[PDB]
Amino acid sequence: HARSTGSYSLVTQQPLGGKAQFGGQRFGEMEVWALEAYGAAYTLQEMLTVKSDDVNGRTKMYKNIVDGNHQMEPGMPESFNVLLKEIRSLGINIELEDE
Amino acid sequence: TEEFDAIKIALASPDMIRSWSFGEVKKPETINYRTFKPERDGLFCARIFGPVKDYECLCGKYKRLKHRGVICEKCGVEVTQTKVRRERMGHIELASPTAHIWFLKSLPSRIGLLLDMPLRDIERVLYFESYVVIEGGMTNLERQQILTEEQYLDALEEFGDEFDAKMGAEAIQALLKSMDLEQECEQLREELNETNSETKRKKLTKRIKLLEAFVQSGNKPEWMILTVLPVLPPDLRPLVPLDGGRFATSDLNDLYRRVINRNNRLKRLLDLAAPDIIVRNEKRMLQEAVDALLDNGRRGRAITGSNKRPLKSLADMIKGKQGRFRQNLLGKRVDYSGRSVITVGPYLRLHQCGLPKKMALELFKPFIYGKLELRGLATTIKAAKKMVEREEAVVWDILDEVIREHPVLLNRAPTLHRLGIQAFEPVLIEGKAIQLHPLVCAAYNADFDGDQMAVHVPLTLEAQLEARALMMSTNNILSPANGEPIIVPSQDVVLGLYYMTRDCVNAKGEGMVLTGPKEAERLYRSGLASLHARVKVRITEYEKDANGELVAKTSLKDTTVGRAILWMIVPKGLPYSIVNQALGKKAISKMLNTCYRILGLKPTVIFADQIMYTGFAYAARSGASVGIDDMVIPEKKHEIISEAEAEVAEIQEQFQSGLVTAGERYNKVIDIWAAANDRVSKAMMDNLQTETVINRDGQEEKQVSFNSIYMMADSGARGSAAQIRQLAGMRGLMAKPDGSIIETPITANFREGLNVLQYFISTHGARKGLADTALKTANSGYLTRRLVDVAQDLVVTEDDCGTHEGIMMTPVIEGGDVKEPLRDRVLGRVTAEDVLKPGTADILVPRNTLLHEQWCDLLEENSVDAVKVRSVVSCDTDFGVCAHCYGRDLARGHIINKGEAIGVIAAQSIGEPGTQLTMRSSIQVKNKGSIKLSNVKSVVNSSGKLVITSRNTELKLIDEFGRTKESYKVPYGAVLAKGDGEQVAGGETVANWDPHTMPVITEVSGFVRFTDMIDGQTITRQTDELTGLSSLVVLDSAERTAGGKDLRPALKIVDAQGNDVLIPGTDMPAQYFLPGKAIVQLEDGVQISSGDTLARIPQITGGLPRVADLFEARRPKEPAILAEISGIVSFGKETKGKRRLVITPVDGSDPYEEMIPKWRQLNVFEGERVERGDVISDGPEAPHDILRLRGVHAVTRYIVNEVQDVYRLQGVKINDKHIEVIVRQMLRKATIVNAGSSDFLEGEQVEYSRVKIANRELEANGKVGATYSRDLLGITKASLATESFISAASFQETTRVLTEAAVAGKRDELRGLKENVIVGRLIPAGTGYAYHQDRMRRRAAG
Amino acid sequence: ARVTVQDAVEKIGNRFDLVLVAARRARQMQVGGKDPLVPEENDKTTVIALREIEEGLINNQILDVRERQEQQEQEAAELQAVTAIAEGRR
DNA sequence: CTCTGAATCTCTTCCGACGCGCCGCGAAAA
RNA sequence: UCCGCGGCGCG
Ligand SMILES: [Mg+2]
Ligand SMILES: [Zn+2]
Ligand SMILES: [Zn+2]
Repeated sequence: HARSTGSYSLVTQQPLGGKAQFGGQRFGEMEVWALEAYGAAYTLQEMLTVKSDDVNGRTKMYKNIVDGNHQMEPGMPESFNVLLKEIRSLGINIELEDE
Repeated sequence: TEEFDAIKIALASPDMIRSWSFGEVKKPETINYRTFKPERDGLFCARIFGPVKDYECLCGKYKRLKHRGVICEKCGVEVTQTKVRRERMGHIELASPTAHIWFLKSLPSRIGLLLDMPLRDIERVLYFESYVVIEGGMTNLERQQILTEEQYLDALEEFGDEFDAKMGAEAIQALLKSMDLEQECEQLREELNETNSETKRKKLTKRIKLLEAFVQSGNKPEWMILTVLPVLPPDLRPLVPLDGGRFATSDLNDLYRRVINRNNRLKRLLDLAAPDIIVRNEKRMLQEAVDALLDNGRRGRAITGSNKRPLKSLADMIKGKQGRFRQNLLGKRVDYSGRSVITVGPYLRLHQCGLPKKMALELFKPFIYGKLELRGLATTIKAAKKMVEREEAVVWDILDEVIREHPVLLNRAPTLHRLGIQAFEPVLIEGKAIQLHPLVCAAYNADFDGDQMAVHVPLTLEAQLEARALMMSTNNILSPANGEPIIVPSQDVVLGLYYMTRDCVNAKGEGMVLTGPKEAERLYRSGLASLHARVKVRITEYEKDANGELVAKTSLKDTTVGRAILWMIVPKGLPYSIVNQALGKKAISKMLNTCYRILGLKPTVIFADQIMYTGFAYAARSGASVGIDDMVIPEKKHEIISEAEAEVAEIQEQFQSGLVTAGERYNKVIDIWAAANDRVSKAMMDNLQTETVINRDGQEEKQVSFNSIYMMADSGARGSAAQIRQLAGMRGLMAKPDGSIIETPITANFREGLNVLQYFISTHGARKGLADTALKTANSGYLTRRLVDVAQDLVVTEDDCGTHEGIMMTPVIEGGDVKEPLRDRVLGRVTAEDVLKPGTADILVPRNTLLHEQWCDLLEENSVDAVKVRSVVSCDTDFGVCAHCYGRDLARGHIINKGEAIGVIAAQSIGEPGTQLTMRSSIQVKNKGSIKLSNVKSVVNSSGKLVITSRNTELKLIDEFGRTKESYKVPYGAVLAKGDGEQVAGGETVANWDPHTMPVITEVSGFVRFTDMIDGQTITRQTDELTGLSSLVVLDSAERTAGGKDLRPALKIVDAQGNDVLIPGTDMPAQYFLPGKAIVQLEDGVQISSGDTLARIPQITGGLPRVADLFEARRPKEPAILAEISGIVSFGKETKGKRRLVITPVDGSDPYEEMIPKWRQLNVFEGERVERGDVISDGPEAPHDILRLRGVHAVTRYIVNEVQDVYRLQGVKINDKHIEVIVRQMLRKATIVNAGSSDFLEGEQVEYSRVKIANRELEANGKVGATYSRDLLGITKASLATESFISAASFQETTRVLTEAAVAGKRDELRGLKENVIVGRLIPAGTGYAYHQDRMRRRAAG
Repeated sequence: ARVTVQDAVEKIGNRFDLVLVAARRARQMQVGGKDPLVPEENDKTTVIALREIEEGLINNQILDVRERQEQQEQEAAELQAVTAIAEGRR
C-alpha cells in the first residue's frame, strides 16, 4: 500500500502508523544516519519538516506542487515545540535564544 | 522567522511560571458526561486555554473572523483559533511547597551535597519522619542537626522557643534562603587548601564546582523546590471519544486529578486549623502525588491504574526507547511513502527499479494533480481528483509523463550501513510487487524469502538532484567500509561464469583455431563445439600507455571457447590475462575492481550489467542440477569407522584397567575421532574433485570434476567445504549445550539415514545457534547505536592542517605469518613525510602524496618494510580533521571532499559486520632467512651458547631483501643457538627455555656465596626426588619466620680468592636476590661460570563482547603494572599481601613509590634498571595506563591491533581509518595539571581542543599555557559528558543530563548533527556545509 | 538522459558544489522560464540542468556573471522607467 | 591501644536490534 | 475517531 496524504495524530500532528489506518511508513534513526553518511542534507531537511510535521510548511508545499514549483519552505517542527512545552511543564525553563 | 541562534536552559523561578500561566486550575473535572463540553475551571477550562471551535465563543456571542481577538463577556472566552489550546499552560498554586523529585533521587543528590547533608536524612525530613533545626542560638542544638519528635519535646522543654526546628519541605526551603554562596565557597576553598585526605578533597571540589556553577548561572537555590506547578496544555493530553459514549484518557489526567484532589483536601484541612498529625499526613500524601506526577516509579511502589500498570509520567514520556525523543524526533513517520514485497528483476537496467502501477499512482497523485491542472484537463482540484480516482487513460498517460526522470528512494529495515537506502529511477510495471536488480539485492543483504522494502520520494528539485548525484546506485560501487566492490555477482551469475570458464580434456570441436570472438559465438550457437574445448583464438587487446591512450595489439592465444565469448563483452582496455583462468567469485570481484581503477564509471557499470546478462544466459543454458548420486560416499568410510571403533574399544578396555584417567581417555578419544574425521573428509574431497576422462588419444587422464555439487562448492556461491563434509562424510563431533564435546561423534552424513538419537543430539547445536543469533542481532544493534551517538561530531573541515606528526605502519606478522601485508593497510593513506628509498638517501616518495596504486607497486617493489603516514589521531585542528590527515575516500576513490561526515560512515562500517561476529619453549624457524634481535641484551655461557639477559627482546627473521617475515617474543633467560645476523633455514629450532621454570642468571664466573641464607628463617634443606641432591629452597614470607622476613636472601659473586666480583660496568657487587619459594640447588661457595642459572622458579575472548569492552575500556581483571618512571628498582617494607616498591630515576631526584600485591607474580628484580612504562607485572593491560605512560599513539596502535585481530579471526575486512576515527573521538577530554597563565582551573576535565586554542593564543601573546594530560574515556561516558546537552539527552539517561544542564545553565551552539536534526535545519555536513559556511559569513557580517 | 554525473563531477570538482550550482540553475530554469543552453530532448528541468552543468559552459562563477548582468540590466530598466515617469510629469 | 584513611562490601541505577502485519481488549456511577 | 496494552507471525 501507499499513502499520499491522510490524517495525522492529534498530539504530534504526524501521519498515523499502519496500513489499516492508511498511515505512512516509519523513517527510523537508522535511515537518518544512512542519509547523513552521504551529503544528504536537503533530502533529510525536506523529509523531516515538510513531509512530516510543519502544518504551514506541508500545506504550502502541497499548494506549490499543485502550481508546479518544487520549492521547500522549511519551518520549525511542531513536535519540537511539544517537547519544549513538555519540559516547561517540569519546571525547567527552556527558551530559544536570539530569535 | 524564528532563526534562533541558540538554546538556553535553566531553573525557573515561580514568577516566570506565573508569567507563562493563563490562570489556575481549581477543579478535578474534565468534561460533562451529559454534554461533552469542557468544564468551568477544570483541566480543560476553556476560559484558561481557549475555545474548542475556531473563532467561536463557548456562549456563541461571536462566531465570525470579524471578532478576532474579542474576549467574551458572558463566559469569558476570547475569540481566536482553536490551535492556541497547545500553547497556553496552566498553573496550580499549592498550599505548601514540595521538592522536585529529580534534584533528590538523581544520584548524586544536588540538594544533599549543596546542604552537605546525607540523602537519608533529607528523605526522612521531607516525608515528615523527623525535625531539623533551621535556627539555634544559645540552644545546644546545631544548624542542619536532625531531631526526632521526642527530641523535639526535650529541646522545646529545655530551651523554651529559642530554637526553630521544622519538617522537611518548608525548612529546606528556608535554609536554602538562608545560605551565603561566596562565604561557603571561600570556606570550602580554604578547606581544599588545607586538606590531606584525597577523598575529602574530591568531595570538597565537587561541592565547590556545583556551587560555583550555581553562582555563575544566577539561579536561586530556593527555586530548587517547587511551589507553583505548571500544567501541561490540554491538547497534548487528549480525551479520545470511545465508542458508547465512553472515553480514552492519558495517565496524565489521572495524575493531575490526584494532585488536585490532594491539594484541595490540604487547603480545606488547613483553613480550619486541624490537628498537626493529619495535616502532616496529608502534606506527605501531596508530596507523594507530586513525585508520582513527575516521575512515577522513581521511589518505592509506583502508583498504578486499574490495569496494575505504571502510569506514564513526564519522565516516562521523555525517557525510554518508546519515549518522545526516539519515537517522534528521530523516527518520524512521513507521507509520500509506500512499501511492498520485493521480487527479482533480470532485465532491469542497474540504475532503475520496477514500480507497481497502483502504488506509483497513489504516491504521485499530487504531481498528477499539478500537471493535469497545468494541462487544463480539469478546472479545479475537485475535478482533478474525480478524474484520477476513475483511472481514465489520460491519467495513465500523465503518470507516464511525470515520472520519466524522477529518482525514488528504496530502503530496507534494518538500515545497517549507508547502502541500506539507495536511489533508483522507477519504471512502471503492472503487478503489485517491486522489481529489483539482482546485484543491488545482493548488496542489500536482502533475500527474496518475502522481505518488504519501503519507498520514498524527494519532492524539491534540490532533493531530487541530491539523490541523483549521490544516492544513485551506479555511484556506489565501492563499500564505504573498505574500497572493495560491493556490487558483486552472486549465486547463479557466479555459477554460470565458472561453468563457462572451465575446460574439458575432450570436447566437441576441440583443437580448432578461430578468428575472433564473433566466430566463437557463431560456432557455439550452432552447437558445433562445446564451451569447454581447448582452442587457439586470435584475440586483440588494448593497453593504457603513459599518455592515457589505448595502444593496440593482437596475437593467437590458447584458451577456451567460453573464455573468448566472455571476453567479447569485456570493455576495451583491460589485459586479456584476467579472463584466462577459472573465474571464482573473488576473481570476479578483483577483475571488476581492476576495471574500475583503470577506466571510468561508465565502462565499469556497462561491464557489470553485461556480465549479469551473459552469466544468467549461460547459467540457464548449462542447466546445472543436483542429483542423488552427486553426494558420493567414499568406500573407505566404513573402514575408517571400523578402525575408530576398534581403537575406542581398546581405549575403554585400557581405562577399565585404570592405566589411563577418565579425562585422559576423554581427550584421546576426542583426538582419535578428530583424526578419523579428517581422514574421511580428505577422502571425500579427493574422490569428488578429481575425475578421469578419456582423452582425444583414447586414454584416461585426471581433470576437475564437473560434478554439480563440487562445481557449486568451488565456485564459492552458496557453498563451503564444511557443508560438503556434512553431506558426503561424517558430520563429526557435536557440542553439548554446556559447550562440552560428546565423546561419540555423529558418524552418519545427511545422505545416510540418521538415528533418532543423533538428530536429537544435533538439535542442541542448531537451537543454540538460533538463540545466539537472536541475541546477537540486538546486542550488535545496541553497540552500533552507541558508536553512532559517540562519533556524530567529526566532520571534514579543512584540506590540510599542515602537521608533521605521523604514525608508523608495518605489516602485521605473528608466528612467521604475514597476517596483513603493508600494501593493503597503507593504500589510500597520506604520507607523513617524504619517504626515502630503503637503504639509500634518495626520497622514494614525496610527502603528502596520496598512496594510490602506482605508489603501492613502487613501494612494494623497493622492499619497503615500514612507513609513516598522517593520521586523524594527530590532525592539529579544531572541530574537525584535516582532509590530508584522513586520506583517500574509501567510496569515491580519491581524496575526501570538505563537508563529508566521517564519523557516521566509520560507525556504520564498524557496526555492520557485528551480526557475523561470534559471541561464544622451542621455536622452529618457518623460513630460510636472517636472524635478527631487538632490544637484545644477552650473555654467553661457558658452553659458548647465547642466553638472554633482556626481558622484552623480539626475535625476527628478515629476508635478504630487507623485509621481515617472522616475529616472536624472547623470554628472559631463554637460550638461543643462533646470533643476530646469522642465516638459518626453515624448521630450525633456535629457542630454548622452560616455560614452567623461571631461571635467574649469573653474569660472570666465580663462586656463589649466600647472604641472609639461614635454614628455617630464610631457606630449607631438602633431598629432591629429581636429583637426590641437597637443595636449598628459599622460604616465602608467610612460610618463613617473621623475624626472618627482614633477612632478604641474597647471592654475591666472589672470585677464586673470595673477593666480591663487581658487575661489569658498575662498581656495585654482583648481588642477586632469590624471592620466596625460590630454589637454589647449589650451595654457599659452589663455583659458577658466565650465564649460569641457579634458580628454578615455578611459572577465551568472545568476538562481540571483547570488542564492546575494548571500546568501553572496562578495567581488565588483572592490570599489568607498568613503570611510572625509568630508573633503578628498590624494595621496602611488606604490607599484608602487599610490598613497597620504589623506582629511583637515574637522574630524577624523585623516586616514585608503589604498592604491589605480593601474591601477584612480579617480574623485575631489585637490581634491574628499567624504563618508564615497562611491564612490571605480567598480565592483562588497561588502556588508561598505556595512555598515561606511553602516550596516545601506543593506545591507537593497540586498539587497532585488537579490533583488527578480532575481525580477522571472524573473517571480515575493515579499514583502519574508522577505528582511528573512533579513538580520536574518545580522546576529547583533558585534565589540567597546572593552569600556568591560563584562566582554567587545576584538575578540570575540559575539551582538548579548548585548551589547545587557549594555549595557542596565550603563546601568541607570549603567555604561559596550561599543563594538561589527556584522558581515555568509555564511549558512553565520553558521549554523555559532551557539551551539546541536547544530544546527550537524546542518547540516554535523560534525567541526569537534563538535571546537570539545568543546574548549570548551559548554552548549546547547534554544532552537532543530531542537534540540527532535532531542531530541523540544515546540518553542518554534506551539501548543507557550504550553506553554513555562508552562515559563518552572515553571523560575521551581522 | 543521464546515468552518472562523473563527467560533471570532474568538471566542477566536487559533489556538493555540483549539487548547489545545479540546483540554483534549475531553480532559475523552472520559475524563471529561462531557456536552456542545451537541447531539451523532452527531459525535465533536473536533467537539462545537469546537461548544462556538464561542459555546457556553466559554473558558479558563470551564473554569478549572469545574475550580475540581470540585476544591472533590470536596475537600468527601472532607472529608465523612473526617468520616463519624470519626463511625463515634466 | 586508638584513631584516620583507603579498600571492600552493600545498596542503588541503567539498559538489553527495527521495521511491519494481524488479534482483543480497556471506563460507571449512585 | 484518533490511544495504550496483551498475544501471534513475518523478515
Ligand atoms: Mg528474508
Ligand atoms: Zn462567551
Ligand atoms: Zn590534518
